[PDB]
Amino acid sequence: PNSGLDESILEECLQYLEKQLESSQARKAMEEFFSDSGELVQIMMATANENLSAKFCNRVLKFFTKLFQLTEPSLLHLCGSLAQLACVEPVRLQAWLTRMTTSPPQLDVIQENRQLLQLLTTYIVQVGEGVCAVLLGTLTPMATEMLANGDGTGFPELMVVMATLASAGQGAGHLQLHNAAVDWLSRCKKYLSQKNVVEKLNKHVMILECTCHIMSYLADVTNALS
Repeated sequence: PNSGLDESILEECLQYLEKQLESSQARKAMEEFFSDSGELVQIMMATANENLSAKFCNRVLKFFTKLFQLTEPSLLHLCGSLAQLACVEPVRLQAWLTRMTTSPPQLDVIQENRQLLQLLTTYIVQVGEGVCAVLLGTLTPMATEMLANGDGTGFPELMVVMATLASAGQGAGHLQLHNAAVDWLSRCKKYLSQKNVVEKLNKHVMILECTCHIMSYLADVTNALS
């Protein structure tokens, strides 16, 4: 934001480039340029800057949603171009994930951005399974840390992305994430077995809901196994 740039300028350029994505003749050269030197992952990386409002991230996520909706030869190449997400450094990916996963104190904009990110994760899952595996591995420790130290804000909506990511391919992701639940639910038990929590019942509710979600994921894995 210190480069003399107003958010409206970026909003305008994303609208223009989405509009030219709509047309076939323009999206042709769009794909040629992004396969030659461009990178759509840079636009997603730009949203990791905490100095910018959530509206820019909202527009960026809507841009991914729109291009993937238009996808469903240039579109297939664009879908395959996103496979470079694994090549990103762990720090940048972790920062980008924490930017959206963190519960805001723009709460509606944050919820819309989370829904758009879920839709984008669903659409991504020609990308391949390596990106999904890397994302699951990068998100599991963070979710565990958030459920342990924090009050579990956003945990009920966090499992939706993780289960869909584990659903990629033949289901290898459930081989790991479910194991995490094997601890996570127990941790929620450590949150609900206290006398104070029991007396209050007669963040504890959030812990119980997270435990219920983890158990539902485990049951979903078991049903597939049986």
